[PDB]
Amino acid sequence: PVPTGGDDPTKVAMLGLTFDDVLLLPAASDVVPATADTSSQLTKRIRLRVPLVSSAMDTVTESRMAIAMARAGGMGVLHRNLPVAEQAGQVETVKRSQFPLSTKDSDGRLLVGAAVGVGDDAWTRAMTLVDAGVDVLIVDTAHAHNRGVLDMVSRLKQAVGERVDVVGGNVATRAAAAALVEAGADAVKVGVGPGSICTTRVVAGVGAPQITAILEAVAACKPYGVPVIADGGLQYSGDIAKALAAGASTAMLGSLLAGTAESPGELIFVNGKQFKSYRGMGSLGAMQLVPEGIEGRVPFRGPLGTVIHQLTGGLRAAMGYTGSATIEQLQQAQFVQITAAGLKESHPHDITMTVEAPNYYT
Amino acid sequence: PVPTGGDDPTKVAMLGLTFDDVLLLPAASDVVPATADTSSQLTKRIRLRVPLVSSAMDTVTESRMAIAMARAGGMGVLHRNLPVAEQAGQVETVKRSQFPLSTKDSDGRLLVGAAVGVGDDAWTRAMTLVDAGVDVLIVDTAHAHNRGVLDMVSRLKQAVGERVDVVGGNVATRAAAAALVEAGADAVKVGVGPGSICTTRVVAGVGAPQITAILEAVAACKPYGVPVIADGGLQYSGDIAKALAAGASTAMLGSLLAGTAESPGELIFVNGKQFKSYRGMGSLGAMQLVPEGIEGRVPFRGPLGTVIHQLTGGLRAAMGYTGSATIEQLQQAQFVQITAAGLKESHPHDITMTVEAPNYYT
Amino acid sequence: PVPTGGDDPTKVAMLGLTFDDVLLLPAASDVVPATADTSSQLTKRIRLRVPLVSSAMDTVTESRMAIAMARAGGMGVLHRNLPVAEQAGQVETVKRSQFPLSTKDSDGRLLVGAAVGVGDDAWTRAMTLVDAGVDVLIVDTAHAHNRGVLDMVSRLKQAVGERVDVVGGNVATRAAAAALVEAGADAVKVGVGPGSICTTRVVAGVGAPQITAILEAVAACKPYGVPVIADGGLQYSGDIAKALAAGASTAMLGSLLAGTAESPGELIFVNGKQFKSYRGMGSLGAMQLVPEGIEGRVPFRGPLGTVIHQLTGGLRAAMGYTGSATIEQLQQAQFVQITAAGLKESHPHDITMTVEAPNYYT
Amino acid sequence: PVPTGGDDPTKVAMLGLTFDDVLLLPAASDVVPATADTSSQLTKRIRLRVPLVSSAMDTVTESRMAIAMARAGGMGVLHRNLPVAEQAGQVETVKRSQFPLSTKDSDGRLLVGAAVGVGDDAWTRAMTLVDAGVDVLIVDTAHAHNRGVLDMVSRLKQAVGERVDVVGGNVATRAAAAALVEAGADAVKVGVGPGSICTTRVVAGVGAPQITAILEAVAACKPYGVPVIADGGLQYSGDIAKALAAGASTAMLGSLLAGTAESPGELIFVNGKQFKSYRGMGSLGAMQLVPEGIEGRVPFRGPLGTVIHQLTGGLRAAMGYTGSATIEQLQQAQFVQITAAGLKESHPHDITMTVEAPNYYT
Ligand SMILES: NC(=O)c1ccc[n+]([C@@H]2O[C@H](COP(=O)([O-])OP(=O)(O)OC[C@H]3O[C@@H](n4cnc5c(N)ncnc54)[C@H](O)[C@@H]3O)[C@@H](O)[C@H]2O)c1
Ligand SMILES: NC(=O)c1ccc[n+]([C@@H]2O[C@H](COP(=O)([O-])OP(=O)(O)OC[C@H]3O[C@@H](n4cnc5c(N)ncnc54)[C@H](O)[C@@H]3O)[C@@H](O)[C@H]2O)c1
Ligand SMILES: NC(=O)c1ccc[n+]([C@@H]2O[C@H](COP(=O)([O-])OP(=O)(O)OC[C@H]3O[C@@H](n4cnc5c(N)ncnc54)[C@H](O)[C@@H]3O)[C@@H](O)[C@H]2O)c1
Ligand SMILES: NC(=O)c1ccc[n+]([C@@H]2O[C@H](COP(=O)([O-])OP(=O)(O)OC[C@H]3O[C@@H](n4cnc5c(N)ncnc54)[C@H](O)[C@@H]3O)[C@@H](O)[C@H]2O)c1
Ligand SMILES: *c1nc2c(ncn2[C@@H]2O[C@H](COP(=O)(O)O)[C@@H](O)[C@H]2O)c(=O)[nH]1
Ligand SMILES: *c1nc2c(ncn2[C@@H]2O[C@H](COP(=O)(O)O)[C@@H](O)[C@H]2O)c(=O)[nH]1
Ligand SMILES: *c1nc2c(ncn2[C@@H]2O[C@H](COP(=O)(O)O)[C@@H](O)[C@H]2O)c(=O)[nH]1
Ligand SMILES: *c1nc2c(ncn2[C@@H]2O[C@H](COP(=O)(O)O)[C@@H](O)[C@H]2O)c(=O)[nH]1
Ligand SMILES: [K+]
Ligand SMILES: [K+]
Ligand SMILES: [K+]
Ligand SMILES: [K+]
Repeated sequence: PVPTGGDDPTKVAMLGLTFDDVLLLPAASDVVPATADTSSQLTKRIRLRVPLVSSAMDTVTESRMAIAMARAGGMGVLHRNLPVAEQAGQVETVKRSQFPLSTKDSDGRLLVGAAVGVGDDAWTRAMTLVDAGVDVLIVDTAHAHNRGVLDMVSRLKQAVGERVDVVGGNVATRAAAAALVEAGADAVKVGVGPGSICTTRVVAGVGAPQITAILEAVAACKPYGVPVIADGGLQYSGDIAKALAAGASTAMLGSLLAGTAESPGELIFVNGKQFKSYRGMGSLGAMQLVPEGIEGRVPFRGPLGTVIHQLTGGLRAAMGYTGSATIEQLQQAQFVQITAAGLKESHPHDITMTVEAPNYYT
Repeated sequence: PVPTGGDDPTKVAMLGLTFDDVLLLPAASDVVPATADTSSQLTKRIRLRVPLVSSAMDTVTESRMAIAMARAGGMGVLHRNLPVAEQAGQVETVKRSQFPLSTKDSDGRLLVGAAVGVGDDAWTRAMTLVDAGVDVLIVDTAHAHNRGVLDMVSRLKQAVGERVDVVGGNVATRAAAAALVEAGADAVKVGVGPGSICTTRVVAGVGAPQITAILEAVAACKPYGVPVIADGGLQYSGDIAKALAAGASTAMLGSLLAGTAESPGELIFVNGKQFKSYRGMGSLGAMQLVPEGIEGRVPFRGPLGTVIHQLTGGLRAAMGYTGSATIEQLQQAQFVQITAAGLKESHPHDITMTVEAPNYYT
Repeated sequence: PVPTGGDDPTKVAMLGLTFDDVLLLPAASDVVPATADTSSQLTKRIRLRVPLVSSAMDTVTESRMAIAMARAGGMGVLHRNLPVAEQAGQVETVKRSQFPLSTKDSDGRLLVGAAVGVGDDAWTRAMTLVDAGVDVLIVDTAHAHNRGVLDMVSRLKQAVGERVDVVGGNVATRAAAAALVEAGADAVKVGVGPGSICTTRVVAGVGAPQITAILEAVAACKPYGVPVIADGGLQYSGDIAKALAAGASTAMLGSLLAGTAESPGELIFVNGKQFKSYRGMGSLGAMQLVPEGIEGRVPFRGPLGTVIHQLTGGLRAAMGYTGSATIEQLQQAQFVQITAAGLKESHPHDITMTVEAPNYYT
Repeated sequence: PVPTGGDDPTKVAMLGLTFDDVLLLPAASDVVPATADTSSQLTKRIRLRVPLVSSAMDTVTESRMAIAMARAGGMGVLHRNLPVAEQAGQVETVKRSQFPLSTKDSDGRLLVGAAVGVGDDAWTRAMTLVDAGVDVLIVDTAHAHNRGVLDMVSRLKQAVGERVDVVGGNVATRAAAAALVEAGADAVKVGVGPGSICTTRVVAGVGAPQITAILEAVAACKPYGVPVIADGGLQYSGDIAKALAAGASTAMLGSLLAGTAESPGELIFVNGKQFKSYRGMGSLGAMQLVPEGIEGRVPFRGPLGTVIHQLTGGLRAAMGYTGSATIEQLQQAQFVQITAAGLKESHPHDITMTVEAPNYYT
């Protein structure tokens, strides 16, 4: 019999690795961290100076956050939890608005992104957003291997292909990424359940660990040149370095940017400290059922520029350790799989911390 | 030599997996969660609309709980901690009893099951229960591979085989499932020690992880058309989805229904909060000795209908993710094996929950 | 290269399993738990009705504990931290002494054993103890593969081999067990580091997991018919069942008996709860340097007979589950390896225990 | 495909083991712990009586620590966070200064070492240190596979290779160790991330577990007779024994020596208990940016001699257990891999320690 039970060797397909299961192996390096080139292709036509994209969530990205992310070298994606006219107004506000790395189009204006669903109402929203000058559309769905999501992606590529870039929803397998690539998507977003606010892997018991999912999606997408975006489950800059090394071209950040000042919402004072609200788009409050997210609060951090600077410094240090001149070389790095004891050895241990580092906290 | 010690390669037969060791892999889907069919076979001749069955415990299932569970779309199994006359009276009360999914017999009365032991006194109890008009008998023992349990199953199926269905006791291996099938069981119940109130794996050191046990039992029960019931260890709707995807046709629930309003027992107030008593049938109090269970308390949950609806919504979401229109299709889904890091990535992390979700609580 | 580093495949010899890594598999059973025979061989000539032995520690075994253990069906081993005259007096007190299971010699006197070290002083102590009528001598060391221990075992076997039995020191490998058998020992004690009070694996970094060590030692001792004693690391009756199923013949208990009324020492009262002292023989206090043990307290348990009955009931339940009429049949049961999630499923989970079980506590 | 994902079997190159994943197997022994010889090679020409070195940290080693370590039988390495003239003054102070094991040169003067960076200013500091009477230069970096570090090592060996010994920076792979040996290093230091105060594996996500790294580096250094120094991650004397058995010849200590009276800094009182500062060299304060270390405090220990004696006693116990007369014989001991349960069993468990032992802390 099969060692794990039954007579079917393909019942348990594979062992899945996540960010905490692997470490990057140092290699022969001739690269100073300051000279590392952290530019990467977000889509087949858009290249960012910093490969970080803000999450399309109602407590993460709005006009201010989108403008700040575009100025810092990345991009912001406005959420679709607003009326269509309001979303178009936010797109116009971003496009209408020191920062040498800022992302700009052929007209010299900042780049913005918008998220739409699936359906005729979503089609009207997408048409309104495209008419307002949006550059990239995201078909933001929880299960992108559904036939409706693929049909919507094909429709958008057929209609507004010459003017915008269409990014498919979340996938976690090789077959889903291949289907999205065949459907005509310009970029594939990866991750089902690893988000810090998600309960999908608990409520439905469905998902896949992020590192293995990224590897599978890259094996499905790289021959066609389609970029891969790692979405959800990133907590440190080492996580971003690992996600890029596993094959992803861009990383989408949630809770790391929710505690910044540019994020929408009011500051909450609790017990002499500061926080702000963070919740999933599938949470009960956001969808007003069977929710697949939770509501919570993250500690307050400050300006987005400092956070992006620290994350980029960590990524530059990783590139220096691996000897990667560009991201295209960082994607050829190798991993070492570690156990739980190795995981606790990686973090600071046997020490009582008396002052916090800019890039680390418990 | 064997890597784990000794010269016998069969001393450590296999590596067992449980619910938290696996995740369900998304597949190509054309299924909407609202339009998925959750009906499944409880026995070879009885089909439920919601594949959930209440545990035969004195703190979980009685007349009220059996009626509520039959109305909700599943079934209840009355415990055998009562005198035979009282259990027969409970059966008659259930049979003497808005609800589109209610499970009914040919005459229009609600279905109900009843648990029996092993022996001549249990034989008299079984005859009384059959006379009172029960639909399915459960030979409720902790070890179904014993000779007495098989003899009792054969005797019951020869006596009242044409009238009621007989479900075999708890098994954890393929050989025991095959023995139950050969003895003439209409359904096989799986699980030895995974219950939240069990100490059998600690007191006796005997057991088997639930996912591996379900796979092993299904490998022997499926060829003969005998359904498999997964019993014990389920704490989320994702666990139910994983159990069904492993081959089981129905799931039997304990502590998940012990805190509802329909379960027997008075409310308990601790620090201003509500709880209800929950204890194993092998506990010292319940068996009144070497006990194999403990006595405890679980938080109050409210009406059973809300709990059943939340669990069924989670199962429907899992069916949508896997592209399974029917439970028979869900039983063909695949798994991915995860580590402890993947397990803590599955749950919400790096967040302080500010408001509790209807289907998730830490 | 080897996947764990280096070019030598024998550098990391094996993967070691302990009690928490394995579970007993149920088998076809015709055994009532009350009809199982728990008798087992302590040495090649001594048979115990209950296969449990007390540890030769100054906080566990003295004359009272030895008498109680012999009255319950097992045996006690007197510690050697006393002067030779006092130890001989304790042996005489035990021999000079309602209990149908009492283990007696031909003359109807309770059996007892004593511990000796290595050296000429140990030779004088051993001869004095043999004069006082001791029944079995334990060469109580921490490393039985040392030349001195084997030489001493050979000397004792040549001198007083017919009168008494000689038990070898603690081993952890197949080669050490083979050397002890060749030296002429009548029983082999297994375990290096798993003691609840030991720090040998942390201070010296030397040890082996108990299940793997037992399997390896049985691979060498069984062909010659030399019994195996599992010593250290046992916390539950399921652990005793696992140790006996792995191949061992008897289990030597430490902390499980230190909290009884018969153990030497006085009660300790702290915050309305009762404790008593427990310490290793390598501790700084016991050896009065680089200690290899610690000093602590364990909760009070009451009379030893109740504890012995609970452990025997757990063992009988395990034998009933595995279909083992005798311990010799229990030594052929199969294991299943479990993960950490399986381990947390094995214990009572997701519950708030209200009343204490006689054989379980968190 | 690869069971972890993708089509490249070399993406996840290997599985790394740390100190907590292995144990030393006992073997046939004719060695008394008090008669073992712990002398080991520091470099190709320097042999220490106690194979322990102090870290080049501004909170660990200064003149006093170097003198105490040289007297105790090891050696000290002065940190380079000081002005060049000040560090040369510390070197002269150490050279200008019961202890039968003290390490001395051919002129009866205490040995000492100093750390240098990479660059022309580092060249000036190195030349000043050589002219000031240093015995060994440690090219102290974080990534020694960089071209600059190899060039600096080659330049130092070409200039003052006949007067001083050059030890390369930290490596974690076989290729890096081979490159350092080819560059002309007298010794190779191993470890990237294991430090108790490091955050490199979190900020950059780059590193390797220590046991696998030591094995890989020894696989490249042993054929050429170049010693390997294990730096970082050692918390117990068992860790030192494991590192020596993996192939390392010496172990550099950080936090283990940062709480002694001879370490630089001042005593700190918190709730009646004594602590003192310990911070990483890449921490924010130490480099005064993206720090790769943290600042904290460790409990006060006392005189260095007692700590060194306890560590050497643990090492001698390990040598006695493995039957290793010399460190060269300890470097051939075998390992056994353990699980998380094995690690829990190795430490004291199910006990409430009431008095702290000299060599173990809870
Ligand atoms: N599912 C489990 O793992 C588990 C474990 C312990 C108790 N329980 C529950 O406790 C209640 C009583 O269980 P029970 O089986 O002890 O009832 P019981 O004492 O009435 O036993 C009935 C029959 O089961 C068999 N049996 C049970 N345990 C055995 C063992 N250890 N060895 C050999 N044969 C054995 C015997 O043939 C016995 O006559 C039931 O409600 C049961 O579901 C369940
Ligand atoms: N990434 C995740 O795993 C995840 C999980 C839950 C929610 N979310 C977020 O919540 C928001 C709403 O997501 P949504 O998908 O629930 O909204 P939605 O109702 O707009 O779903 C969009 C489409 O996704 C597909 N889909 C979604 N869930 C499915 C399921 N269970 N089975 C089959 N097809 C399914 C369907 O084709 C549907 O039309 C988005 O912002 C999304 O990113 C994400
Ligand atoms: N069972 C264990 O793992 C363990 C561990 C430490 C101590 N202890 C207990 O502590 C007491 C003293 O133990 P002890 O045996 O160390 O004391 P001891 O001084 O009586 O040692 C007796 C003999 O054991 C051998 N020995 C012990 N440790 C050795 C080592 N590290 N290397 C080589 N040979 C070694 C030597 O031959 C020595 O003569 C005993 O009661 C013993 O049971 C037990
Ligand atoms: N061993 C470790 O893992 C580690 C990590 C961080 C810091 N540290 C300690 O902090 C201090 C300063 O460390 P440092 O090496 O950054 O000092 P540094 O800034 O003086 O660097 C010296 C040389 O190391 C190399 N180097 C260091 N980090 C590199 C990277 N990320 N990518 C490429 N090359 C790199 C370069 O050749 C550089 O010129 C030292 O005392 C060092 O031991 C050690
Ligand atoms: C699950 N996932 C959800 C939900 N809303 C958004 N998301 C996903 O999480 C990502 C961010 O996760 P972090 O780990 O916090 O960075 C988002 O980009 C989105 O893909 C939800 O309700 N449940
Ligand atoms: C162990 N298992 C026991 C006992 N009484 C009942 N059971 C089993 O547990 C199931 C419920 O488990 P939950 O995890 O709480 O859902 C029951 O259906 C029954 O099979 C006992 O004393 N010990
Ligand atoms: C380590 N082991 C020690 C010491 N003294 C005795 N022992 C061993 O432990 C066994 C008891 O272990 P428990 O887990 O408490 O059952 C004893 O029988 C003996 O073999 C010591 O100082 N260090
Ligand atoms: C990471 N590692 C660092 C830093 N400064 C020094 N080190 C390394 O850590 C070792 C200390 O190890 P312990 O575990 O504390 O014994 C040092 O010897 C050095 O090699 C730093 O900022 N980050
Ligand atoms: K670390
Ligand atoms: K359990
Ligand atoms: K999650
Ligand atoms: K221990």
